[PDB]
Amino acid sequence: CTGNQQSLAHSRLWDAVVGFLHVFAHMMMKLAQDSSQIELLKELLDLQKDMVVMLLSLLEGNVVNGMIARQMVDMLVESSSNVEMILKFFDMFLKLKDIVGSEAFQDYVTDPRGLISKKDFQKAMDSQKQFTGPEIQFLLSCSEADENEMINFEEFANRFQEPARDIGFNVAVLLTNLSEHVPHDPRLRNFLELAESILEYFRPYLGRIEIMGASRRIERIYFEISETNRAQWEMPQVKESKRQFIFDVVNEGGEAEKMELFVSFCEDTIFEMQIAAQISE
Amino acid sequence: WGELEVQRVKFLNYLSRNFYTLRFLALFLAFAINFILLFYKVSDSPPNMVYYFLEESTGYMEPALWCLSLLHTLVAFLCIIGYNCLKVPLVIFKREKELARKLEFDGLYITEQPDVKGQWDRLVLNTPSFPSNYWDKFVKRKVLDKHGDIFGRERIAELLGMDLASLEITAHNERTWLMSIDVKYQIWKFGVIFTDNSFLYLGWYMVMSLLGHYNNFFFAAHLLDIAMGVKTLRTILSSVTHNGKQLVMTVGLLAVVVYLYTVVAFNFFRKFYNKSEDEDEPDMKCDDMMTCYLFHMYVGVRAGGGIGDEIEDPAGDEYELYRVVFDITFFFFVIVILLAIIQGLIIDAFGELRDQQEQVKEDMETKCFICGIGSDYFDTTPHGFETHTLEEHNLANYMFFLMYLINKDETEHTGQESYVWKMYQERCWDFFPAGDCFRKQYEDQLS
Amino acid sequence: MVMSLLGHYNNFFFAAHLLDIAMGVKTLRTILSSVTHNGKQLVMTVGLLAVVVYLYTVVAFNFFRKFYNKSEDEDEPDMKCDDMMTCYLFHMYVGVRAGGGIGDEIEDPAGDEYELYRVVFDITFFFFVIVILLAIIQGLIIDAFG
Amino acid sequence: GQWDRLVLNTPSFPSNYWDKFVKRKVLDKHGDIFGRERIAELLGMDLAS
Ligand SMILES: Nc1ncnc2c1ncn2[C@@H]1O[C@H](COP(=O)(O)OP(=O)(O)OP(=O)(O)O)[C@@H](O)[C@H]1O
Ligand SMILES: CNC(=O)c1cc(Cl)cc(C)c1NC(=O)c1cc(Br)nn1-c1ncccc1Cl
Ligand SMILES: Cn1c(=O)c2c(ncn2C)n(C)c1=O
Ligand SMILES: [Ca+2]
Ligand SMILES: [Zn+2]
Repeated sequence: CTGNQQSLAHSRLWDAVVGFLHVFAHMMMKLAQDSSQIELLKELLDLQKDMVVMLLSLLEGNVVNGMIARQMVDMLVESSSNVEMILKFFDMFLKLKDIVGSEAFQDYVTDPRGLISKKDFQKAMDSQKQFTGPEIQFLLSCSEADENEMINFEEFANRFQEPARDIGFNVAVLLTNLSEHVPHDPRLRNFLELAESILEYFRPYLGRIEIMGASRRIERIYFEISETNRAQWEMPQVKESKRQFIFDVVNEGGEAEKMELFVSFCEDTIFEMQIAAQISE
Repeated sequence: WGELEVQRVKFLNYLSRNFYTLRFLALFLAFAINFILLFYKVSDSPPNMVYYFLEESTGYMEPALWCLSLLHTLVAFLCIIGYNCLKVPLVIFKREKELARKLEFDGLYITEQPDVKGQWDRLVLNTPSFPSNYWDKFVKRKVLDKHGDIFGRERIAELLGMDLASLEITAHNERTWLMSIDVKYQIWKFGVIFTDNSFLYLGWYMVMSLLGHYNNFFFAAHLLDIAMGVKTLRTILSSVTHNGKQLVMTVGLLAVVVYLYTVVAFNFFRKFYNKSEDEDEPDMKCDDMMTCYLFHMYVGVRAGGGIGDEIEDPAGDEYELYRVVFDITFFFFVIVILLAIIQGLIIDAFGELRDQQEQVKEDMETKCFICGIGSDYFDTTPHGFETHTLEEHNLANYMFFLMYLINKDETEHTGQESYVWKMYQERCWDFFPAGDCFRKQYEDQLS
Repeated sequence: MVMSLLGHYNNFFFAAHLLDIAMGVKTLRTILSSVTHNGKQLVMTVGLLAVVVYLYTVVAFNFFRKFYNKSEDEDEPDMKCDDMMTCYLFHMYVGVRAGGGIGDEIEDPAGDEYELYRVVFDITFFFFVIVILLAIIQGLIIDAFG
Repeated sequence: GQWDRLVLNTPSFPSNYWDKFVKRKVLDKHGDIFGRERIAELLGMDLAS
């Protein structure tokens, strides 16, 4: 409907969403400093999950130079301070599992029990140039102190991955949707360099597909690929049916019936991974 | 009975994940029993003719061949039960997918009537375990709500085998394992598995391996698996049947020319045909015509230089010029032309079949399989076709769109995803781009 | 260099340096490189020709063994189809070289015993190994050379 | 790939090459993301400091 999207664009929804982005950016750095405040922070991460899909459903059927995308980005540069705090939030807590996954920082700890002290891990993360000075005392203030000798890097890593998987995916989808729709913008080019890690981490999970409908206009459709679907896609029993299906279409298959054969190839592969998921150990 | 059942599904699942490993050992042991078979010997002496094995400084080879033959018949039988575990749910799924859309859309068994595949499929509509290996199970209520007003609905319900159609629909709205099995469905499902060409090849493989214990020389035909195993030597074997209609008439033409060459030789050149070099015992082959026609098609098409190589020279004055013209026009027709027609028919059939396997790879590497623009348009930017393949138009993302639409709810769809979902279930493919993909319509307004 | 120094041991070892004409000029190198350009497809056809001829020797070993006798002397009989490794070496040496099948080197089937089985046996052997499979191999190099 | 490991630790690596400051190109490029003492021991740079 073109009628509601111009009505929401001409209303005062933007100062509402700016103010909702302000209260979300400050509470998630306030509620991250305690372990009894986990229930409120998951309920908030599901709430900003609901707004960005509301923001993505506003951008449907958007022309490559339309006013909805430009009033979306000036809302983002009217509100630069808090959305940089939401993308710095999603960066420092996603980088740490790549940081704690290094061979150096597991070699810096020698405790058999695994409870590392606070001063040794602070000087370790200060040796790497990926994290900054005020960042690390924010991350140790967010961690469990436990007499300043037990940070437990394993539980602090997987704590905010599962509640922040869906929202960290969709703010990555909101940035890639607005970038390839309106190009040649420096302030959006400011936004992708500030959130590079949540795009490259979710690139094999994001699929971009285009359909053609609604008065002959092509649109780009964004969806999610789970880890189980792509792991069964790259197995030799699946690609051998893929190698013969490509052969029997361009050689003897028709022109109009080739997409009818493609969907018949697609539904067969949903089943042959379903009989494979049944026979998996 | 519960512990023996889970031990059965543990053995069937352990075997099916090693289906490629099991046939690798089935072919390695197939080549192993025919390598050792090369050392057989016949003798009049005991170890009538006997078949005894000969080996130098080894006496373990005869208990080995008795051990590998029982090991090959065992591993062949596990391969049959493995193919009867893994791919036979796949081969039913493509047939009850094609028929259930043949029943509901164009009406194959309700408005028209038919092929042996059309009448064999009549045994599966009246079983209640029709949709048991299919994702759609409400297919019979699709077609009764579609074609239940134009005809008598009691007749289409008796055609579709819907038990208590006026009572099960009201029951669904408001609210001895072998004896529970359907006997009409399993005789139907065991009928189409026998139609499958791979299983009759796998059934030929098992029935000859069990025949190999009767005579161990029967293990020879399993080394023809190399013709069907690799795709390289299968195009040589499939080229005979690719142009098999044109070949059987040329050998039919070569049969009637040689038979027309024997009748002229039977009436005028019969005193020449004599292969016997002994004067007292004369063997004139051109005395019965069925004897002589067998003689022409056995030496005449094999000699390479005509029929006159096996016959005496025409130095005598009687029929000296008739015969010297007779052999030349026989050599010119059956060997120079018609035998070069046949090798001229298979090798270009072998040549063209490999040319279509290479052009499938080349046109795939050039065109996009989804939209109708070649790789010459995407040459304006470097790595543009790989960006058009991996990111934008990838065949794996089109399935990944589909199974994402299966798992999520209908009330969770957006407008773009609910539009392609309604266009897919009525089976229309106008949502595909087919000639324009973000670089033809917005080409001036993106830089 | 290592064969030129080996040429002082035996002066007949200087023969292999005249294969330099195959690699020197680019004209005769495409003839030698055409064997390895399609060398994967050739080694399976000679692998296919090996198992067809071995399947043709096993049928000849069990039913047509009294026919195979190259000796023209009656008192000293040499029946080649008595050991199978002897006979399989005999088929791949004369059968792929004769051009007209295996029946050129064997006695004629004028006897009534197996008169129609043998006359069909040689024809389908001549049709497969020489007319097709040996024309497959020369059909594989010359277009690779082409 | 594994035979070429015997040439990084010699000081006569760039001796037949126009570029000879290649080891300081890659230490200024990848000397902050990893331990620089390990990449200097990998590159055979004698007395890198
Ligand atoms: N959706 C598509 N539209 C058009 N062409 C496509 C599409 N998907 C793939 N292709 C083309 O066909 C090729 C298919 O490659 P395929 O996966 O069959 O083998 P491959 O690329 O050799 O695999 P790998 O190198 O990963 O082993 C692509 O490289 C591309 O050239
Ligand atoms: C086409 N014949 C078969 O299907 C086949 C069927 C049965 Cl019952 C047994 C074997 C050994 C078969 N032969 C192969 O299965 C096979 C032959 C060759 Br040559 N290669 N090959 C193979 N291909 C892929 C994975 C593993 C293997 Cl072993
Ligand atoms: C489970 N499932 C399928 O397996 C399926 C399908 N359409 C095709 N297939 C294969 N739908 C709608 C479905 O719910
Ligand atoms: Ca919805
Ligand atoms: Zn495309």
